[PDB]
Amino acid sequence: TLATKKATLVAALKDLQRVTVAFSGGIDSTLVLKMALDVLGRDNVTAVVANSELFTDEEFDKAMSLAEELGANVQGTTLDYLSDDHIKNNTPDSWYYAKKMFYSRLNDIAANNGSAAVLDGMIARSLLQEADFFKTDVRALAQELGLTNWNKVASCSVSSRFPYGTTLTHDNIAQVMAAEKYLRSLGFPTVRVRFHNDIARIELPEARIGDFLVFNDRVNRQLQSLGFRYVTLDLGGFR
Amino acid sequence: ATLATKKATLVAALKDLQRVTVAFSGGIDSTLVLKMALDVLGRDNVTAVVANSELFTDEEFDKAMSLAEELGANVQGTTLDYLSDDHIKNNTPDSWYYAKKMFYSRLNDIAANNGSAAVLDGMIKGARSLLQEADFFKTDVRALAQELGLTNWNKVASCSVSSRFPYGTTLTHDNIAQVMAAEKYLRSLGFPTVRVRFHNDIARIELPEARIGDFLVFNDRVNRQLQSLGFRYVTLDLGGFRSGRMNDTLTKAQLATFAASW
Amino acid sequence: ATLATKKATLVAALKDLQRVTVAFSGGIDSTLVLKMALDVLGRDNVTAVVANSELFTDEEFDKAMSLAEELGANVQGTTLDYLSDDHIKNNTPDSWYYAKKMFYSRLNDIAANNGSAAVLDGMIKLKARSEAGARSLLQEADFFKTDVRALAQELGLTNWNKVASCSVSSRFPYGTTLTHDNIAQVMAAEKYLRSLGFPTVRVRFHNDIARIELPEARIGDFLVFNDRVNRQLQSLGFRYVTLDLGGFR
Amino acid sequence: ATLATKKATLVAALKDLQRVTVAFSGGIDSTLVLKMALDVLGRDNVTAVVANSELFTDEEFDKAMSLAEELGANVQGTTLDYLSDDHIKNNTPDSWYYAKKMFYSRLNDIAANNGSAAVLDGMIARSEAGARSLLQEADFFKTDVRALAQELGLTNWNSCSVSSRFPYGTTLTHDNIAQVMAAEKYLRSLGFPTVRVRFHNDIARIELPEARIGDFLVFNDRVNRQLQSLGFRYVTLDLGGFRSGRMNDTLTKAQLATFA
Amino acid sequence: ATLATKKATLVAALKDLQRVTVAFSGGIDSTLVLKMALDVLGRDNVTAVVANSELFTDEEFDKAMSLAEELGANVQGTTLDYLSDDHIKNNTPDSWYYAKKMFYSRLNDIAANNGSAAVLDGMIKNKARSEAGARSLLQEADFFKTDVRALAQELGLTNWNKVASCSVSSRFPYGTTLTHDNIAQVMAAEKYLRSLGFPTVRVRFHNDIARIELPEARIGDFLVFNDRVNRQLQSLGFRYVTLDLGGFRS
Amino acid sequence: ATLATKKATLVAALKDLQRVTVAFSGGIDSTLVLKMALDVLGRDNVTAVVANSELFTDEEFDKAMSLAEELGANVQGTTLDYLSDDHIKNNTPDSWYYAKKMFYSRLNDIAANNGSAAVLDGMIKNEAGARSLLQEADFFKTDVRALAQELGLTNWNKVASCSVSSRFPYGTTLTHDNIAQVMAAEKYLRSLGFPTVRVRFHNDIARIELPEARIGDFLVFNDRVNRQLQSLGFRYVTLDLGGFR
Ligand SMILES: [Ca+2]
Ligand SMILES: [Ca+2]
Repeated sequence: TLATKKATLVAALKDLQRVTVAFSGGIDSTLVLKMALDVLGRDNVTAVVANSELFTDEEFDKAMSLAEELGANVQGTTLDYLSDDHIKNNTPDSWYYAKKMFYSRLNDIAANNGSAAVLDGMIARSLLQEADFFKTDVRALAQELGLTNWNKVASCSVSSRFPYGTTLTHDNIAQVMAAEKYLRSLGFPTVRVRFHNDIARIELPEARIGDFLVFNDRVNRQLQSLGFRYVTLDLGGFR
Repeated sequence: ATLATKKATLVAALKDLQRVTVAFSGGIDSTLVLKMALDVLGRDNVTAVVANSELFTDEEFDKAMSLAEELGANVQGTTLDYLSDDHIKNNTPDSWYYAKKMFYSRLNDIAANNGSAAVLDGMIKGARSLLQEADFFKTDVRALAQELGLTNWNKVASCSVSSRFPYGTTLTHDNIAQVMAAEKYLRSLGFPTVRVRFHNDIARIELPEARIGDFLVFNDRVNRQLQSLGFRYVTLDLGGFRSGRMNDTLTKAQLATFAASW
Repeated sequence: ATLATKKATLVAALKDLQRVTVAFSGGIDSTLVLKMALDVLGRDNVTAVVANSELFTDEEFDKAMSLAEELGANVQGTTLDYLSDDHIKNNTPDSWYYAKKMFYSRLNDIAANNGSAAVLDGMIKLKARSEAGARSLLQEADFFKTDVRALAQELGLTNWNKVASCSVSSRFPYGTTLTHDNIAQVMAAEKYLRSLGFPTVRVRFHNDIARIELPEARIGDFLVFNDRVNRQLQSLGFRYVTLDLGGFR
Repeated sequence: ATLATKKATLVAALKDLQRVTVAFSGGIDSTLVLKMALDVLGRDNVTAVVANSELFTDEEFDKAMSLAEELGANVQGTTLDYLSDDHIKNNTPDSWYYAKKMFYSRLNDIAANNGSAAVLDGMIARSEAGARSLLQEADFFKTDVRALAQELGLTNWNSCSVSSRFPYGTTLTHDNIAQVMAAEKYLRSLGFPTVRVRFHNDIARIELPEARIGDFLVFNDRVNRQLQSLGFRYVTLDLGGFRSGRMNDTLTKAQLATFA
Repeated sequence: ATLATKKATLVAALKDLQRVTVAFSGGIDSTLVLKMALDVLGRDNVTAVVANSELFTDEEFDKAMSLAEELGANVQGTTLDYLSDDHIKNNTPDSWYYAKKMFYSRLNDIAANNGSAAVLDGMIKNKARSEAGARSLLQEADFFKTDVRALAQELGLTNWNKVASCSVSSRFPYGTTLTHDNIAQVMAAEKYLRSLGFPTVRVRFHNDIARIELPEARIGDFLVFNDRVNRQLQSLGFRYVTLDLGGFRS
Repeated sequence: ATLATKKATLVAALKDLQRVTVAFSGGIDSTLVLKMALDVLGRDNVTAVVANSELFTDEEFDKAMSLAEELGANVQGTTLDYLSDDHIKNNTPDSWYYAKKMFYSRLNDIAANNGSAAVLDGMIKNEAGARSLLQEADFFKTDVRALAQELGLTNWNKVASCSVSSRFPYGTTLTHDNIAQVMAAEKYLRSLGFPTVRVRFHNDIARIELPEARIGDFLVFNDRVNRQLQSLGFRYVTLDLGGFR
């Protein structure tokens, strides 16, 4: 039951005393941040949201305000992922070196915040994963605390828009990021603009491709103005 | 007249019964009864029962079993053999009744062996329907579902596989498996509300009309997939799921004399 | 032989017959025979015949009648009652043979009563044709479909019925009994669909289920018509109106 | 009776008139009477007249001229100012009548000044003007015109008044006529040959064959911006389509017919 | 500075007023004010007022009445005759002002007759209100949308009208005269389309033309309803039923 | 001026040439020149030539051969090796020049060895070793259709596919393999009902150009086209949002 699960989670959390919470802006890291605040108090919980070139400014700006709106002291930290050569040249193991850079910045922040642990929201300690929470359990408990505001747009690293071996630059990341922002504002929350130098290859859930037709010409000109020469739609669909 | 009066009537009605057995579908109506019963009478006096049968999906049973747990109820699986009744097995027009009689005769049997005063279901506006007695409508159950912080119900109604077969067709493990595999395939493409109606060698797919435009990109995959499941012709009902529910005033009434012609 | 040799052969055989009855479908082959008969024997010695029946559309009949008249032929409609032969009514694989025997026996009566020497059809390079003595002069002169296209260009023929009408029999499974009502039901449904902008269409009969076949490349266009087609075909007697996901054939 | 007799009536009627002026649309019926007039009387006794106006496209005018020139007739272009009749300018329901009267009045003036005995049109207001529709006097039907057009080797022939794009009572101007014409031309160039851009002052109501509306979606934004730069504030698409009512079932065809 | 200080200011403002009339929309802002007013002054000192009028739908009214009752307030409906003011009836660009002016004069009349010290609305930190002297305690306490969210969560408030209503006046061109019949015609048309699955929609009135605004991403989905929509809006009184190629908020 | 005078001009020019070799594509323009050549000079003074090459489809070639024989001409196939010129093989913006040179240099030699006075092609109004009689007579696309209808010509190739070279970027080297890959992809797309199509080659990406008014119809074929062009060797199969050209 959920009452049994939350007792386990608070009990496990009650041991830690001082915590630093890696705050995504999603609901699971939202559950940990506000339940940690509930048991240890505002002054013993630090919410950290990472700002970097590989994720959107919107996801960062929404999560920063979402942590205060939960009542936490919140700290922005900026990671320079592109300064790791594995990330900069988009090797297939590059997810490893990026997560190595991220967890050491938060562990380094936890050392100077006098914290006993770094906490994350996976379904570093994932206490939500330890209490056997499902997406259903996190939904009942987050409403149960009156929580209504999370970033339900799950974002991935922009690295996945680039082929292995391609060098990421500030300019081509921005170009890909601006194209996906425009596509999202037309009503397509799940979208990918895959980068192939002068070709943009747009991935959409197949069930949306019919709805998309009315935007064909506007998307063509918009992504061309962002620097692509050819703007195309993958017939295979999203992933 | 107020939501509070309807809820107070329900708490009062529940308190008198003391020990209850809850027929738990997993939909919004029976979750309200299950979470209300636990709150006013406590975990030791409420048994949630979820039916498992050949006429329903494993996902429906498993999704409902896990909600009796997350709401905190003591929950019991009970399996019904609907296919052993000839009315159901040969899908006569009265089979809904014999299905509900066999269902309700098992929960009472369960109510005897746990000492409950009544079996409760979630029917709205020895089986009691407290929401019906408290004058809850579909709007009231939604409001009270928020007042209790309830977020998890089965959002699309799950219905007996019997409704996919014409009256007189005998249900078999093979043709039920065929219908269920076809709907599961369709749902995995992004169509949570779907029906694959069985007409021997013809499959007649019902989709909400607002989704049919999106479906075109899947025509060929759905055709070949349902053909390998045993249908020879895979077709799309032009009337859609729930024909007439969205029409204009002249033609929803002409489709209803059509649907009533049979 | 050359096309000129083939045309002279065809001119001679007609010039020999002096008076003819032409079975006129409207396709290119029967259009060629009809205009060669007129060119060689003149309007007064040629009678064009178009068969009218329950198994073909009124529309195809009117198009053949009017194409025969605009070619300059005297044209005559004749109505055949195909459902009175049980081989056709019971929709067996040999029903086309009994239909064409019924057709050629009506044409011979028309040639007898107008004094023509032969019935002509448009077959190019079939058992009921011979048993009734009709002649296929394009086939005797060794015309192939390219010879027909070639001679039709040289005579300036540009307008024939391109889409070949097929009998409504193909909308019913083999053995299913054809009745006036189930034929009318399918034909009204296909006529309604064609009037919406879908010239090539099949409404397959499955008793209470209608299964619509459309070219896949047109199904996107069809969406705006779902509700009208559903209710229209229901008022024609179908209980369920469906669209084949496989498409045309 | 027979096509040969119908042609005899028409050849006899033409030989009686001796010299004629022919109203030439460019369509098949006026091409037939123009070509029979040439065969029975020759170029010096036949004047083909092609009407130019604000209510038809310049392209239709130029194509009609070339078909009359291609048939071998002496062709005269006369341009009419239809908007100078107030019935036409303000689009009353009888405006078709005053348009045909002004047309037949210029044709009679042309025929009077070139010595023709009659004005001929291709019909299958005239009788106030004295105009003779010889195909109609010979009882020609659409099949007889097509049978005879082939017998004489006619293969090349070609429209509604722009008045039909405007509501009754709406005043036609040079500018709003041009606006409707350019809008329909732009749409035809996107691949939609059958189209109407109905004028409702600041609203454009586009009629399309319903079977094309799915194909049209990829053009929504371009059509909106193109027709706005042509002077409309709102660019809209009629959900009934082109010719509202003709593709529905017997029940909703008698629902949309009652609604008019 | 912090939400706690912002909440303290609002508690203070309410304790000074002692008795209030709350203009209740059903939205998150007016739900916060209604719940803090009930918490600080008690049920008998708070009147929730829900306005019913021709320019908003019966559902928006019935939902707002019912949302105020589930919060635990005494709520009274008051009906306004907006078409009475000629600025509203002939839909001038100033018509928003005369309607909000007529609304605030009804609220003061209710507050005067129940002994309330102020009429409260739900205005936050980002015209005719201050003329009648209504108070916007959320704006005075420096609440932003994030602060309204934080306090709504901490108070267990989860049930509001997440999408707010606009006056049906926006379906009419400036200068067009609103009547009882063409307002109803617009509202039944929009209700019918929403019942097809198009929750965000506008039927703009152009005498005999209906101009439907839809989010462009839904127009592909809409095609299957064309004839049904066309005939239904014709039975509601429009002669031509059209779809704006520009989309929603054209 | 009129179509009658434009046709008389063409009749006289043909009578002056007396014997001609006609470059026959199978389209409407070269179909008009071919029948008018046959009509004025007869089968024995007219040689129809259909070029067969790697840059045009075998389908267009088979139709042309059989269409000219059906028009009543003696027809000759001649095979060109466009890829043997390095300008064409490496797809420079110049390759049209060397392709048009190789084509007319082959056709003049056919005319030399059968003693005809000119090579005729189908260029209209709106390569100097060739006579474009339709262009000299002031034929427009409208004149060609009017004159083609007047003579009962009905059967030509309605869609002029052009050189497959344009499916490759400037600088890309054409191979037998990548040409066959593009040709097979366009053949498949044409067989689904899209006679006007381009599969632009971008190595591992296929970029399909379709007339925009057809893209709605295409949705039902996405997955089949994706898998079929992948089996032909493309890794990503895409649709240009710009449409055809
Ligand atoms: Ca189409
Ligand atoms: Ca959709």
